[PDB]
Amino acid sequence: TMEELRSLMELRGTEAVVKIKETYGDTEAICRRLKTSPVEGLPGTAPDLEKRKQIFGQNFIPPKKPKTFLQLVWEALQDVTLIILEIAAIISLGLSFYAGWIEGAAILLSVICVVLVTAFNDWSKEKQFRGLQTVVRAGQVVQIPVAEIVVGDIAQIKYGDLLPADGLFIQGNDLKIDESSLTGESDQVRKSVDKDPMLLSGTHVMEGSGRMVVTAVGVNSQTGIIFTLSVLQGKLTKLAVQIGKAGLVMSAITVIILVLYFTVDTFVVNKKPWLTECTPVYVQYFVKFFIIGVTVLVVAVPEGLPLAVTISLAYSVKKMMKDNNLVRHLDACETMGNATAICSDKTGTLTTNRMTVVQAYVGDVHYKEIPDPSSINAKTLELLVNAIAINSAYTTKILPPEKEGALPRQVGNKTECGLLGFVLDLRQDYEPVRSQMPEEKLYKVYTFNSVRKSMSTVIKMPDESFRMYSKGASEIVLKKCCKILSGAGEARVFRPRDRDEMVKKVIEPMACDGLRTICVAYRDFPSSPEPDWDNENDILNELTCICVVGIEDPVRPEVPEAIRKCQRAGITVRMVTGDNINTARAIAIKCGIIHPGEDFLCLEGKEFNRRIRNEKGEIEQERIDKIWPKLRVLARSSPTDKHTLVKGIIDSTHTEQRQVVAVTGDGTNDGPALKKADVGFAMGIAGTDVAKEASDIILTDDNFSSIVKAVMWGRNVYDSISKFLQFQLTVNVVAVIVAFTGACITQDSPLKAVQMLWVNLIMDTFASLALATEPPTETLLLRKPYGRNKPLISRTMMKNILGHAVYQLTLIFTLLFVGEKMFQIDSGRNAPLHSPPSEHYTIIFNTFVMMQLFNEINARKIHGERNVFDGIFRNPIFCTIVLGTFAIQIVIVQFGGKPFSCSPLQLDQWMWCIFIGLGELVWGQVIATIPTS
Ligand SMILES: Nc1ncnc2c1ncn2[C@@H]1O[C@H](COP(=O)(O)OP(=O)(O)NP(=O)(O)O)[C@@H](O)[C@H]1O
Ligand SMILES: [Ca+2]
Ligand SMILES: [Mg+2]
Repeated sequence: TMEELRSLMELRGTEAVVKIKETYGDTEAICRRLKTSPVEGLPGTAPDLEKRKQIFGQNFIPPKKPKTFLQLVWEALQDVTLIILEIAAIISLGLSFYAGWIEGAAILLSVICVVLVTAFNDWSKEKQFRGLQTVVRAGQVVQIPVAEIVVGDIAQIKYGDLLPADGLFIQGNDLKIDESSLTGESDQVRKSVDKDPMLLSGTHVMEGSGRMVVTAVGVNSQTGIIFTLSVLQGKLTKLAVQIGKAGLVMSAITVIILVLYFTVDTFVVNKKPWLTECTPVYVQYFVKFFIIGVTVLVVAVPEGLPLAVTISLAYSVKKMMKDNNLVRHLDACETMGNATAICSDKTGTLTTNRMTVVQAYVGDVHYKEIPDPSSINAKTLELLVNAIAINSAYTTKILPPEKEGALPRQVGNKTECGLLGFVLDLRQDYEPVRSQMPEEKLYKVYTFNSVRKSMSTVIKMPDESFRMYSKGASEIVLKKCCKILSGAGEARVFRPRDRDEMVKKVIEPMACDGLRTICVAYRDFPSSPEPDWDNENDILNELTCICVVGIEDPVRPEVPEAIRKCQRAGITVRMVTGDNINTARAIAIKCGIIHPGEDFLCLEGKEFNRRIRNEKGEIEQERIDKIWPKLRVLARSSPTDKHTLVKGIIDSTHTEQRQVVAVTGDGTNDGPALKKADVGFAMGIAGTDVAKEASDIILTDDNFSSIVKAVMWGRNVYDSISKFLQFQLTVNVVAVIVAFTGACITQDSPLKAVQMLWVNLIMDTFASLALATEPPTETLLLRKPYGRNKPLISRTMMKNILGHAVYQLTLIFTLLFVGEKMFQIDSGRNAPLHSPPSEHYTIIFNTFVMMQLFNEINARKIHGERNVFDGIFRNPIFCTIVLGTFAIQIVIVQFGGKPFSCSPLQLDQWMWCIFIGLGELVWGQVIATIPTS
């Protein structure tokens, strides 16, 4: 019974419609089973619906968890670089047992630090995105959070509302719903009691409005049937595989050279006969060679790059959440860095959406300020307030602020609220006028819509008389009026010459001042000759204009600076609005989108469609290629005309560089365009669920300036990866060269296995955390957007890599060769197998570590910036990582002995190594001078 009725709604056809007429009557026939408050409202008692809904079931129930922590660690364990590292560790541990174990431990100490942290991110972010994600419940004032939905509710459906649950249609006007989410057909189904009262969860309402109780709301319906049953990343992966291949080749060459050298020396040259008892010692040498190659591989493989990308993305998202940006698609964090065009709507985003009356043309006299009630003649003020109050639709009201004496809140549409505010400013009150006729004697109402741009109201209160007010848009209604009420209640004939003269004199200044012109009129019908209200053309004419009002929405305080920043950073801003061309241009001038004197083009939607379409109804992109390069303002735009623009920009090949666009579209009809744009923002506070569902990033404060932040952070992400590539790529060069030289000369590979693994831990794992959490700077907004074919390794990065590599190689080789004479500390070269560690090689290892540590500090400036120490303390992880590494290096060198192949060093050598380390900063300052070109 609780789910039996669902079978009916499964029919989806005329069979379902005839089923209710067979035995189920209507909705009211079976609603008797429960209370359901048919024509009344729920009292709101706490234990109310326990009796009706004996078993309580909510669709709010989510899945338990997509993954657990153990599963997340297992998932993160499967990466190519990590597979190579694990194989190398297994081989090292296997060969050692035949302190040889410690080397393997080092590798594992990397792998864990790579997986766990990553898993933690995938455990936290996945939670937060789940955490982020007033209801359709209707009554007297009943508005409750969206997360319960129960059977028997009275849902009021408006245009653009997303249906939260299935139901049956009671009453309404022209409800058209898109059911492509469940049927796959994008045709607008028209819902009615007689033909198709079925409503489905997840469908989007396109047109009309109405009411709904319930068909069967729950997961047992078709909703639960399904439930129960990156360019940057690719380039980084390609770079990683290239580096891995190069490292493998170098390791193979080094191993071959060492093995061949030893074999030629021991057998061919010395003529030593091979003896079986020497077989054990021999293989020891071989093992000591083989592990070296493995270590080189572990050095060359860039295991820290995926970690750096993950950390940068996660940190950027978590800090963007502070800047009023909710990120639903992670990749959209990066793409917004390369945005080169921003298409935005006027109302809401650029304007505060609070409309107040500033200018009026009452009594045939223009007033730039709201006039005193004494100045306006009698019998005109009363007519004006009556007309405004009656046309205010009786739902809009100026509610008292009640919050520290703030501005009064506006509930309904902004134009009627502005007119009501004008009435209040005239020291008149509309409440008694509304109470006199609270829809009691309201004869006929012409509902406002975007086509007519007006609304008419018929009052039969006068004795056997009809009065129609019919406020308009000052361009449709104004030309229809045939008389004008001016002076002391004098009605004079309005002629077309007077029409054009008053237009030019009065209407144009408001439009050029950024205001929107609204006309108020009224007309009286004789006694009762005929109710010829069937035709609208012959009834909406012969009006008498009372006054003309200019309504303005103030521009946001911070959007001019944001637009200036956007235009400075190479991003062009275009505005799409439904206002007339004059007001749109005047507002865009104040916003700074279009400069006063330029060749920018602003045209209406009608001529847009006419010009971009060559003969016949087809639309050609070749025509669109001419309009979009210099189209700044679009006025009287249709809901679809934005989409036609966005596509025209994205699929354009005439421009040498490709275009990445961001559309700040909010609204139900903005669904297609929002999906076409590379990054689609949606307004948060006033955004319908339809627009927010298909959005990439959500702006909580619905402000344009926050979009600028979405630029900066995005670019920051790129830079972070770049600087990591500046550090790792030099170290794995120098070491790979040094060891290779140690293969050709001294046959020793100066840096042992454990020391090279310590360097690997320094440069791969810890460096990702160190250089992947850099806070962003505003200077990132001072460069042109980066192309999508730009090389990952810029020219300055390679210059720095080569200069620092040259310095490091020179110092290391000079030390390795002449340190016996320089430090008078004896020679460590050509040391025999199983020999005590020498101080000469410990000096080399310590100097190498110190130079890498200072290269980490001086490698934070990719763009040739001289002041390296700029903003170090703004990052609290970099300093602690560097200092901890320094302390660990000290304790390893001093206390660590045979296992790490390091001997205690006196203070003099330590100070000289630190001075050589400071030499790295000196050399960086020197190399900053040399021009790149
Ligand atoms: N309550 C109203 N009664 C009569 N005319 C109205 C009313 N509200 C607005 N208008 C006029 O009719 C038009 C309807 O368009 P509307 O979508 O309300 O605003 P817009 O500014 O044109 N477009 P947009 O910027 O997207 O909000 C307005 O531009 C006014 O000229
Ligand atoms: Ca490595
Ligand atoms: Mg519109």
